[PDB]
Amino acid sequence: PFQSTLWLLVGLSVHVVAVMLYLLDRFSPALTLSSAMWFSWGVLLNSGIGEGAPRSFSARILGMVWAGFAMIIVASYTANLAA
Amino acid sequence: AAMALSLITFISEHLFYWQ
Repeated sequence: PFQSTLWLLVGLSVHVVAVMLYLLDRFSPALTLSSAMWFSWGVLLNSGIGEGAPRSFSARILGMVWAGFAMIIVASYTANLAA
Repeated sequence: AAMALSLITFISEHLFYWQ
């Protein structure tokens, strides 16, 4: 259901959005960089690896909708095979 | 759009917390 160009673009999205967490974890007015990679990877893959609950509103406000990004992308997937 | 609005919130929280 996907093309070659799709994977290499959604794949690079997780890391470019993961790094935004760390920048928002070292200027708070309790997340390490390694754990941030796990939390970003986990939600899309729907797997309970470690614990990646972040702190501060700004670092969290991205986490509000980041999980929702997993919804639409996966949702369209089942739509294709039906179609 | 959300990540663009994310930065403003952090700045507003940081600036308000400064004073």
